[PDB]
Amino acid sequence: QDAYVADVDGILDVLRAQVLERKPDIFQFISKSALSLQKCDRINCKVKDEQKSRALTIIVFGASGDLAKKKTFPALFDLYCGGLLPPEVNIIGYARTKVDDVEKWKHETLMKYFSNLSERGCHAEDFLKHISYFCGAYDSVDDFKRLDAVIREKENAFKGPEKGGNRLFYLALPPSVFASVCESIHKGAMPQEVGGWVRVIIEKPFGRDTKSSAELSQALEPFFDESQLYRIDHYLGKEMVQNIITTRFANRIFSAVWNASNIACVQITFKETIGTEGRGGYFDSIGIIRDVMQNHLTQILALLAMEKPRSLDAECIRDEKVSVLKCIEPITKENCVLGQYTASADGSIPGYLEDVTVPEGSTCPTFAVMRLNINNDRWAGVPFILKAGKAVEQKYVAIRIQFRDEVHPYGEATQRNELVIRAQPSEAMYVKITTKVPGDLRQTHQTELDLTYRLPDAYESLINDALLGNSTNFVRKDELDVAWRIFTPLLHQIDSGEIKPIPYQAGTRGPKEADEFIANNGFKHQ
Amino acid sequence: SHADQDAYVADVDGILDVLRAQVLERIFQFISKSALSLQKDDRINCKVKDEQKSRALTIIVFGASGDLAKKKTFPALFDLYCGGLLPPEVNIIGYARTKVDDVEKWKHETLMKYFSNLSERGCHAEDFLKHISYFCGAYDSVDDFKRLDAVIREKENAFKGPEKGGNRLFYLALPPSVFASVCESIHKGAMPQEVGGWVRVIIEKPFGRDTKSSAELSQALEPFFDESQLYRIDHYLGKEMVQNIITTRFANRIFSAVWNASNIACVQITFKETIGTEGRGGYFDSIGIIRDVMQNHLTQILALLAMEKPRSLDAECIRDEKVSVLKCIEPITKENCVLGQYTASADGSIPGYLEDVTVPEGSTCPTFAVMRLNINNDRWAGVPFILKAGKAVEQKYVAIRIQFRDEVHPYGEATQRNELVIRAQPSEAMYVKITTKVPGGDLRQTHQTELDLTYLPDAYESLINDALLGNSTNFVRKDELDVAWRIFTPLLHQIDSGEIKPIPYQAGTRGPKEADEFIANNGFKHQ
Amino acid sequence: SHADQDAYVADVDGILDVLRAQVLERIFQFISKSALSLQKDDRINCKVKDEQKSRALTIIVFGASGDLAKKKTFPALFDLYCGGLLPPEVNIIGYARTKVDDVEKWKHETLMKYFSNLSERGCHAEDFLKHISYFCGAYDSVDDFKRLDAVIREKENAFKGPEKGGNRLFYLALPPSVFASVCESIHKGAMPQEVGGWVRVIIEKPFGRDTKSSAELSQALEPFFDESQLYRIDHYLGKEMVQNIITTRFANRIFSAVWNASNIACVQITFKETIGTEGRGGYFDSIGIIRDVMQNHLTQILALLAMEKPRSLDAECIRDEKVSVLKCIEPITKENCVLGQYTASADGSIPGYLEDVTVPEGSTCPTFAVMRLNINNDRWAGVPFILKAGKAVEQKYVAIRIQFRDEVHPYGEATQRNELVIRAQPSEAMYVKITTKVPGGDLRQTHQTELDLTYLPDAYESLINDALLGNSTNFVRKDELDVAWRIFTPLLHQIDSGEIKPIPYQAGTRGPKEADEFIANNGFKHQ
Repeated sequence: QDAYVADVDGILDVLRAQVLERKPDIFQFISKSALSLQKCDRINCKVKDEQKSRALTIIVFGASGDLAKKKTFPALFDLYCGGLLPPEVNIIGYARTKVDDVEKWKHETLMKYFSNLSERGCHAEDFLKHISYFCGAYDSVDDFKRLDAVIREKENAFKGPEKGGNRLFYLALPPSVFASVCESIHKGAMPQEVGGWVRVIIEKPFGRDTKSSAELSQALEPFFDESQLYRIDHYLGKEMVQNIITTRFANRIFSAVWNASNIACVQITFKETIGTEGRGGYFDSIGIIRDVMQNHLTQILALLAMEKPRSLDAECIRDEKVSVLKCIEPITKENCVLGQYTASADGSIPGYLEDVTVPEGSTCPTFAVMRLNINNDRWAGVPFILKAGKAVEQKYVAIRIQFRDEVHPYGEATQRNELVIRAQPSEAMYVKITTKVPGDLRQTHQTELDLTYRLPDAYESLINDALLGNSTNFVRKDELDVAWRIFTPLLHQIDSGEIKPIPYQAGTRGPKEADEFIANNGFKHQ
Repeated sequence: SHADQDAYVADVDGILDVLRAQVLERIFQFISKSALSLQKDDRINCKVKDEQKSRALTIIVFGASGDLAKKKTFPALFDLYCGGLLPPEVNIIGYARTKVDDVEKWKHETLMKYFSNLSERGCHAEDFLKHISYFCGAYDSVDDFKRLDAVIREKENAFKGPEKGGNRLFYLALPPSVFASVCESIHKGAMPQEVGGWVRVIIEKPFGRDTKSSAELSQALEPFFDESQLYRIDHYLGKEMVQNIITTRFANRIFSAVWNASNIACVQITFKETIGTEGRGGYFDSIGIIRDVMQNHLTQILALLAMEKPRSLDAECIRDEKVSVLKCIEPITKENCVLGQYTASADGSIPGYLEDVTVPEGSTCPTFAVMRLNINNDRWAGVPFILKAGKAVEQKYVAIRIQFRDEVHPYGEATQRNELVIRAQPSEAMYVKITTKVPGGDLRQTHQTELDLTYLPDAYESLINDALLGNSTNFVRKDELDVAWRIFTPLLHQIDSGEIKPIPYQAGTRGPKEADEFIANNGFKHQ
Repeated sequence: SHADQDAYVADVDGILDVLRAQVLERIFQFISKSALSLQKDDRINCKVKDEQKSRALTIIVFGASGDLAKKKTFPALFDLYCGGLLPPEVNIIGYARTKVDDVEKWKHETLMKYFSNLSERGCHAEDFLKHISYFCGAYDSVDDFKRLDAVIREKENAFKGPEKGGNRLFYLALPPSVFASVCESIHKGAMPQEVGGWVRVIIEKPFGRDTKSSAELSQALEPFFDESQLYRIDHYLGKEMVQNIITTRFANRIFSAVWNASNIACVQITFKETIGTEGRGGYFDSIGIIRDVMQNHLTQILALLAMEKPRSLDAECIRDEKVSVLKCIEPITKENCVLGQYTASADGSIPGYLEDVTVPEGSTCPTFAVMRLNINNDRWAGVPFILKAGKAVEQKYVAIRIQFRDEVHPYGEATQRNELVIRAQPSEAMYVKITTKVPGGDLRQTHQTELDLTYLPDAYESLINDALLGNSTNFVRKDELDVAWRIFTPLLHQIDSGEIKPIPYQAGTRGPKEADEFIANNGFKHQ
């Protein structure tokens, strides 16, 4: 083995490069990079006794679609491998296209997208056995009755104590067919009277403005109520929400500074390096604000800014999400800077307008910075900045709370404290403070305190949440309405051409004007 | 309301800053005019400073043959040398009454025995002695100090550097009874040359034993040396702890905003030793635990911890703040004080306090004290402050512990009181206890976690260093000292008048069970 | 401080060495455990290698009838043969589209005309042709490459040596537009046999003309060949100069310690030719002097000269270092660039650049460029780096010149700036200029002396050799190439957008007077 002399040398070569980049004050850095450089098992079932007590069926509508096959089904697979699905779980992919060989479909359409991880891949065949294919319409009651019978079949065979069955319907569909699917389920394939709940996950967009969103909510409410309805936002992780709620509400120190008299500004940032990737045509209808800001970032804001919930029960948290959103003034055009990406320097990302499926003269924003004003006692005069961008300089999602400076007495020997909650590209939560350096008090150091102590990922966390019936991280009907009332005037102004996106090059941070806007609305760089 | 007090201070400071920004471009009457108008809208690496190596320096250790000087002061100067913080042309003169013949054998047999043997310093011992002279004199003869003056000028004019004259630190490693005469002596004829040089005088505890005694000494010294020159030293107050107290709080909005009645449930400052007093009733019995470390050591720590915000980090600004907060403290009452005196350890290895030839039989002198102070101001009213000191207890510990109020809602028993600890002994440590989420998934599944806020000459050494650098922060000012004595003297009288009595406790225990009951009855909740 | 950076690297490297010394006696987790614990303390003489003559080798020169291949590549392989650095069983196949009948007349009339006539090689010409075959094919038909594959295996299985299979160097002497298809073709069915053999592919400039164009090619080739296999060749970078740059510095404390901001006043890399472009506006006018030799040739020289210390002489370690330093370079600005275009010589023998049928009338294309780069890192911040390239100038020269800061004190005008020169053209030379005493007797009587640090296939030939030996050092890696393009592309855009303009200079002069003013205004002092 003269290839043992080699591989360890490469290991060392990597450690070397890590330390010379970071430049620690070195033994301990090597120690904690060696362990980050490492970082046929039976599935132990981690499911509650209520979950194993009744049959479960999960029906994914749109099963051969890109969302369902690249995201939903792999997610369910991960949950299965993690023991978070009951042992006798039934999953049915429902789609409109006839399939000769369902077993081929399973291998070719689903297994292809399963995590090729060693400790996952060897469960794939066992997982496929829990999956059926079902071919039907999304609007024909008789097809749902035929579905109902296929399910009752599996339910009534359940090797377990309670009768009937729980049914989770995942609508991996365009919003245009939701009303008809829901009506079809109502009439055709609700759970057996003998026992079981019905839950329905629906995907964005939830309309594109107050009116359209309300119309869609009125179209669904006669069939499913807010205990049954689960408007999923894929990006909102369990781990970041615990960061937002526990760190603050369980602690006097953080509770006491979480307000107007101690906070200079709050910024919620969503950054990706990817562009639209050929699908510009679809995005051109939606734009960055509707895509992630009115939904994802606003739910983050809500959770960050809410008053204290009467309890940690899901609907109490949702009540407070609603109340704080109700205090937010509609965003004005003057508090909004738009961007539209041009080609990256290496051309790996063609310009947004180079996409043939984007119509000539498109003014669609791929980037947006804006300021929200929360008019209540806790937040009055505190700038909340939402920032979202495609084809910018890195992949990143974080909350940055910047606290007011203590001018006296440290002056320039201190700077504003920050609390950062990051979810991407990895989870971190930390406070920047100034501390002494180990004669003069004026000699100080900015330091970062880590507050953060294979778990499921954000999307998997939400599906698990829906299976356990925890509504916390899902936008409720009333919450949604209020969110649309924050953004809709701005969207009208943008659709009437009153704001124009500034071109930025893909791979850069975005328009210089967006950074100046942040610095003009209460943020200091230091 | 708590937020408005801090806001009022921050407004005033902001107004003064814009006056400052104007009145630094071309007089009292410009303040008033701008006021109306604002309304309308190995080898010693030398680390020493330039000024330090720019003029000559003589350190005179008076009483140089006494225990304090040879076992503490000179070894401490030795460490500053090794750590490269003495100027390279440093002159050091031990002054004392005994006449000596072989100066070099004195440096070796009286001084060197007590230097640091550690191998990182062993090398430097002989180097450091080249800087030391001996001088034989009394502490009252004007003659001797004129003789000293000539010897100093000899060494000063020999300095090979730009500025003339010489700076002089007079260190009185002496009994306080002689401070007044030595100081008058230095005034009459051993002050620095007219051409240039500061003078500074380090004096040693005790600084009296009550309000009256302490003020006599202050009146005695103040004709000769002012508060920019006098340095009343406390061996135990270290730089590292002082910075932890001031910086961590005042540089940071997060801590500053919670440093008050509205957020803090209770505060304890603790000084604990396993050692007793054996064979030192000679000093201790007259002094007691309260005068030994509580009136002087714990109270300066308190002052630094409780003070309002100083406008800058200038030393006298900080000291102004120490004085103002001390003035808000009610004189300690006998109703708020639990005393102890130690007896022999259960195991019978450590002898009791009274079991000592040098201790008056039947002595009532406390080796232990726990007390509650009330700070009557907007920031602190109602907040229990507990001072605790004890000899011959279970462990050697010195720490501040701040206990914050619970957020009962909505985590309940899934959370508990945040704390902040600043420890100096047995080692430096500063942390906050807070409650965090655990990954893997109910909101009420929580952990306690201690955040480490942490990012070298010892305490004593760094005080000598600050005095060389001309920094008064950690030294008790005349006014400050008076107020502290007024806080403690009435209780000390009630103690001498027998009105409260020490409870016995076996050496090696926590102390009197009543002390812990006292603490828990004064707002502290055990974690 | 400069000494501490180097010391930090040398410490880290020393720690990794003691880990290496341990972890070579019986796993990542042993690094962490050892980390905590370290803290607590005439005839062709065959010169070829054994591995080289141990398995079969086929060199396939694609585009074998093109000018590059017949006038350069094959004569270069011929010289390697004569110098005894081709394996003795070497198979060489020229591949091309024209069908040929008399293979032997092709070798003589298309190839041999251009071999070296020199009498030391004349003898070997016919010898070398026995190793050459012809193959007629296209660059996209999977068929032809399956046919080639069979022909190669024929020659490979016929090898009279120990190891089976055969190593294959594919040389694409082709226009870059066909690189992608030829590479896919080789992937689909002409890779080396499964049993054994490496594959390597030499590709020829241009490697795009900007960041975008270059990255397209990289993405195009990377599905089929990785960076251990691809060899982007630069005909002009010679072994002898590369070793002068790396060894002279990194093997020697004396040079290593002075290779930084604290010691170096300014650095110029110069590429100068007397020849012009006459009758080659066909390539040049689209390219310009900056893309021709500066983005590619001068910048690799810069990278090698400016890089931080690699942990070893392993090729990819050196390349890692080239990339890191290139990443520290600010994109060149139009404010830091002086351009020229040549006109007819004063004597009227050489015609101007625009005086050529193959050159767009009114062309603005630079034949000359001087520019300042800023390298923003601890080692180089503030140090002027000047790149200079020019066609039709006064002499044929290629050299690095490092100018060190004066020691003004105490020799004054009896000394001047030390320099280090590494010259490759018109001949190899490496020297330092320093100031020495003269014998016979004042200390200020001094001389300048040039110390000669000096102690064979040409540049191009030695690159083909390195590729046969599997050494990537002097070849631009994919990441490296991208960064270089990012340094030059924004300036190239400002040039194409007309924002700066070339100054005319008569062929045979130094170039534009403004260029020399520029240089002297960027830290260089004439000796």
